[PDB]
Order: sequence, then C-alpha cells, then structure tokens
Amino acid sequence: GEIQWVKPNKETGRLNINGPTRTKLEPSVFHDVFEGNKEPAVLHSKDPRLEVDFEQALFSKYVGNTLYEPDEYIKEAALHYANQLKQLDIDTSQMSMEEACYGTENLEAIDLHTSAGYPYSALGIKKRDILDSTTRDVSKMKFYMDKYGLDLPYSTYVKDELRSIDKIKKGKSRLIEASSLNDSVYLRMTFGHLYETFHANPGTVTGSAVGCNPDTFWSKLPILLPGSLFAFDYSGYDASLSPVWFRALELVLREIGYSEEAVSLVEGINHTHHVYRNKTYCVLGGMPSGCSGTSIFNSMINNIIIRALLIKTFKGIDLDELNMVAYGDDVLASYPFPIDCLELARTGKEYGLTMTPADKSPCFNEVNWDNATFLKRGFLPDEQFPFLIHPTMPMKEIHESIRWTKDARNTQDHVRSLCLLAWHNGKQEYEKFVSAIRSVPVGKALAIPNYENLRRNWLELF
RNA sequence: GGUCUCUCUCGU
RNA sequence: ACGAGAGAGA
Ligand SMILES: [Zn+2]
Repeated sequence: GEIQWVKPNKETGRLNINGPTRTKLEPSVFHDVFEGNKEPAVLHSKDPRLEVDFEQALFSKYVGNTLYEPDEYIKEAALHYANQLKQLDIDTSQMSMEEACYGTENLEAIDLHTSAGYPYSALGIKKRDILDSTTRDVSKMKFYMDKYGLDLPYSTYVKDELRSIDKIKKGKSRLIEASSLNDSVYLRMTFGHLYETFHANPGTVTGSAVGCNPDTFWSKLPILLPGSLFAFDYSGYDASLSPVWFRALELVLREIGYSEEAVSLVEGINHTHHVYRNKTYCVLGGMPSGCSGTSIFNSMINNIIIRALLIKTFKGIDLDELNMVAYGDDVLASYPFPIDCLELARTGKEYGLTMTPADKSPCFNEVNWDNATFLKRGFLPDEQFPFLIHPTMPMKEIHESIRWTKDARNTQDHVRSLCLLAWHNGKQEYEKFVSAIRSVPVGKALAIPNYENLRRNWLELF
C-alpha cells in the first residue's frame, strides 16, 4: 500500500473527522500486583512519551507497492485456491438487505453499538437512528443508500489499546478505518453468503480459522496440518499489500462464480480514500482495516500468498500437499517436507511482503507443535488425554491485560474472562494466578472459576 | 473511537 | 429464544 496524495478537506469537500485524544485506560487494582511492559498507545501529537513525529510513524506502515499485475505464480496460486473452494458450494447470489443488515444463523447483525461512519458520524446520526433489530426495518436504510451512495471515505481513528514500550516511544499506534454503513451494507449484500460459508467452515478447505473456537479447534489442527509445520510473521501485513493481491483476489471470486458486477467491488477496497482530522488522503493497495470482509478477505489473500511463494521459491512443489489455516495475516501451514522460510521471505520481499521468524527471533528456526503459536496461543497436549490439545495463552499476555481497565465497574467479568484463558497453562500456573489476584482487597471480592470445573467443562466439549 | 470471530456475564 | 454488558484474538 502507498499513499497517493494528501489534500485539505477544504479542497475535497469532506467533513472533518476528529476522534478522542485521551485514553480510557487507567491502571487497575492489579497494576502493581503483576509485572508488565505495556502502556496505553499514543493518541496525541504531543504525548510526552513520544520520541519521533507522531503522524509520520502512524502512516509509515504504507511501505509502497511493488507488483500491480499478477505474474504466472500468483495466477496459478489464485487458481489452486479457487478450485479448492468450489467444494464448499458458496452461494454467489446477492443476499437480501434485511439479512445483510440484521443477520442470519451464520452472520452476526451489523453492530449497532458502533459508529455509522462517514458522513453520519459528523451529522450526529447513529446506526440506531436507521436500523432496528426488532422492526427489521430496511426502508430507512434503502433511503440513505440513495442519499449518500456507495464508496464513501473511510474515517481514520487511532486505536485505544495497550502497546509495548518500544511501540509507544516510536509512535507506532494502530489506525482503524471506520467504514461507512453504506459500504458495510453493500459489501454484506454482495458477499454475505461467502461470509456465512467461511464462518461455518473454519479449517483447511476455506483455509481460514475465522469462526473457530480455540478450545475445540486446537485439537483438530495437528490432524488438519499433518507433516512439517512452517510459519512466520508479517510486519504490517494489511498496509503492505500491493494491488497485485487484489487482482489475485478478483481471480478467485471470478472463478468460483461471482458476477463481474460483484468482482468489481474489490477495486473499491484496493483503491480507497480516507479522512484523518482535517485532511483527505488516497491509498492504493493495502487492505483497509475496518471494512466489511476484512478478516475473510485478508485470510483469502494469505491463502493466495502462501501458494505463490511456495511455487516461486521451490522446484517441484505439490500444492495439493499443502495444508494451511489463516486468520488474516496469522498463519499455520504444513507440507510433507520441511519448508525453509528464510527463502520464502526473500521471495516475499519481491512481492513487497516483510516476513520475519515465528519465534520473534532473528533466525528462521524450526517450527514444531511444541513452539508454534496461532492467535497468540500455543499447543499443549493434555497430560491425561494427549489427543486433546490445550490452547495456551501465555501468562505474560494475561498479566498485561489485567493491569489496566477502561471501566473498573466490570472488574469481575474481566478477571473471569482472563481465568478462562489462563487455566490451560496448568493447575500450578493457574493457582499462582488466582492467589496473586487474592493478594489484594478487590481480589477477595471477585468470583473466580474453580480449576477442576473449568477442566471438567472443557472435557465435556468433546 | 471500524470490521469480524470466539468465549464469558447479566437480564426477560 | 431475545435483549444488555465485557474480555480476548485477527
Ligand atoms: Zn484515490
């Protein structure tokens, strides 16, 4: 991805989009009980903590584009994935507006507790003023679709969250691109059925882990990804995508039977316009973080990417012997013979992709089930039933979460949630957690889940 | 102050 | 089953 131009909102006619500049995050009653190295992200140009110009680090993620036009490797890769998806029998027909707005069995309704985007967010119009879960009223929507149209600009905000200290000094906060409700609606009407399919089939056919539950999914993966694991991280995946990958995606949608009218929506995300404060800017390439389809489209593209990298880097790759699962840029993949990711990354560069070793090390060492992680969790065989696999969220990350809070009103729910993540690390580790929580007055007032009950309830999932 | 997923809680 | 909240992940 690359910024093409920046223009004053005066020159473009766009309304100013201003977001909050102070964090909702405050130290919690456990801040000093547990160790951590994360603080609230920088939200403001003159955060005392800054060591670089803020807006320059913010947008530094747009590293540029290399390829615009799929070569033969990318074409073949897009095709292998497309034929694999055909067995899913995706409904390529347009989903009704009612379903797209208000939900189906396999697609959650448009979030109503969340902004309605450009231009409503400036006009003081919220989603609730247009949509109604009880009515399933589609009439006011179909009016605003024809008042403001489609292809409205993304409203850019800085994401309020914890970031490592390195990331706070270096102004490396994350942006989110608020979608216009109009595009969300239209993207959902066009691809809603493909969302449904993907949500109901996490696994190695979709190649996607969207819709998976780690408590039960982790036991399938060593069976879904047989052979030798390989994995790696991307730096700045979304923003690093060159337009070629959106061309590639158009190939996949076309092949599985999408109409040329529907395939044409992809350029709509490859080429996008954003409002940040008082300026308008145009981005070519890069997935816009906050549009409808972000997870699934990123996951689909990864499926294309891993394939193309394999057959351009190595001789005699059989793509039918590749098994992989993606969740956006997160990947776990397997092949009958070990894959050398040092070489994939070299190829990755030629495609404008920045790939680094999985273990966060600077060498591409071996990846195995003992040290693989996916969605931040590891894989730990149960000591009693080894075919069942614990997803192990590191206590380090759990300690990070518990030290802060956006509203201490909800300390109970927060701590319980963390305990449902933490027990998988084992009885000894969990009780060390719990007793540390008890070591403090608010702690002795919380209801904490019993280890053996957590384990008992986990075993009955099977 | 986005898109989604999963899980928990609280109500009728 | 439906409403409201939260946490985590991408
Ligand atoms: Zn443009």
